[PDB]
Amino acid sequence: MKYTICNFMMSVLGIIIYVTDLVADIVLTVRYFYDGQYVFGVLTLSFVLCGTLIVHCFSYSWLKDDLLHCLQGGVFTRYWFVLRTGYHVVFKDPHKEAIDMATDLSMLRLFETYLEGCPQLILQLYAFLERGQANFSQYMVIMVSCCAISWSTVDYQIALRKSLPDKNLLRGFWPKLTYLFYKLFTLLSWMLSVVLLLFVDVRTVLLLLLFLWTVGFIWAFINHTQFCNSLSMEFLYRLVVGFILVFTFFNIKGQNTKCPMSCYYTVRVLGTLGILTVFWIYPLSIFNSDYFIPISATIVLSLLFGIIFLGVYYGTYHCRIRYFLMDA
Amino acid sequence: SQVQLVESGGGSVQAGGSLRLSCAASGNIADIYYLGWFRQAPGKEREGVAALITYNGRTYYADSVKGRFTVSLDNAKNTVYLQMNSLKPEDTALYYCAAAYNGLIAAPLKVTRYWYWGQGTQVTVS
Ligand SMILES: CCCCCCCCCCCC(=O)OC[C@H](COP(=O)(O)OCC[N+](C)(C)C)OC(=O)CCCCCCCCCCC
Repeated sequence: MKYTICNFMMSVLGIIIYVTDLVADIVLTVRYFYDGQYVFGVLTLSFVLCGTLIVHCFSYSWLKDDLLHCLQGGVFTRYWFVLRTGYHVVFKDPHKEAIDMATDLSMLRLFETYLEGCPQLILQLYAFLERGQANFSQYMVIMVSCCAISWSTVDYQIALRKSLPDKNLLRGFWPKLTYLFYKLFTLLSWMLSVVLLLFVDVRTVLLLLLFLWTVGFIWAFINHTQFCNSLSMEFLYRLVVGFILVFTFFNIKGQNTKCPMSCYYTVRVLGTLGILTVFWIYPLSIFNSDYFIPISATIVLSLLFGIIFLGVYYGTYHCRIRYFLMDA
Repeated sequence: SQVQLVESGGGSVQAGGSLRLSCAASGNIADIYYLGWFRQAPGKEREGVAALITYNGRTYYADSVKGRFTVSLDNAKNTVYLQMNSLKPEDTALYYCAAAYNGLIAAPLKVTRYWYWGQGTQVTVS
């Protein structure tokens, strides 16, 4: 609550994660263009660029609401003030201002991570699984995005415990570990699931994205979510949160009764297992049996542990962030 | 790049004749699964002429040249040889030899399937 030194190290660790993630994408995008993979190149740059542009819209709106100029209040600008405030706390209500600026940053980097990392990890797993061995530069992007998702999920988890007192039971090292391994395991099962579908027909998978994007868009509209003061700006948040629910659940508005999450993951469990049965009962000549059965074990076992970690989460635990995504 | 490809045998052959092209892999190919050939001429994209598996030897072909070419691999020199018979003018193209590591996708004809390629040789048919 007092923005301890460990929290400052969380902020310091973030700036390396942010800069390395940005520079790796630029290096990877240049590598693709040098290697002739234009399609993989523009997509790699599009996800980081479109992810950054969306986050900048929230960042500029939040600064303007509480208040050239468009880029003067970007994500990088927020980092510099947070580092200054964190250093002042170490040298020494300043803590309340410091933690408030930190939680505002956690929201933005969660969107930045899940609007870029999730669409890119599918792309990189598509490129790594197709050519077999990949290269060193592709490994850095996969690892940093895996760290960016891992780091952002923990930092966002810490922000909830400190901002609103409702998450009082969340204190402890274990809950930030079970939830972290929750997100990796349930995503890795879904990341590999989409990639398998992404090999047979790319067009159909993107059509399924739109159907799952609209459902997420509709559900938040049904849930009457309100996060942004501006009417026009809020639909951007409604549209974005729908995209995130395509990959992982986030319990919009945090006022649900655990029913939508169960209905979401019931579709996930039968949907993921339903895909494999089609690929198992009906063999596919495209796929290779030698490498497929490692994947089939990987996708099921990760989902098997992913659900178990989710069950552990509820069996033990369950001013501005009260409207952001909460719960699991 | 510990592994490199050396290609030779390209040239100009009268239509209806025969031509043999050699492609040698320098380095290690212990885990190399696929390796085949492609042809490049202006005005169209790469297409898989033929391919084979280092382990088994199943010679996957293309419908355009099925039952016409003979591709084989000899493990003594780690070299792959492709033979052409009854050449036609449309066969004139830049022929690239490439190899691919093993992976989930089993399709030894996709251009993007293969990992590293070679310089290639020119083949002319009159
Ligand atoms: C936040 C989102 C997370 C995403 C980031 C992480 C990306 C991970 C890359 C996955 C690629 C992949 O699955 O590769 C497929 C491999 C290949 O199988 P192999 O037989 O070992 O091939 C090796 C054969 N050699 C020796 C000829 C090369 O399968 C694996 O063993 C990967 C499993 C890793 C996850 C472990 C958890 C579950 C254990 C189940 C194992 C049976």
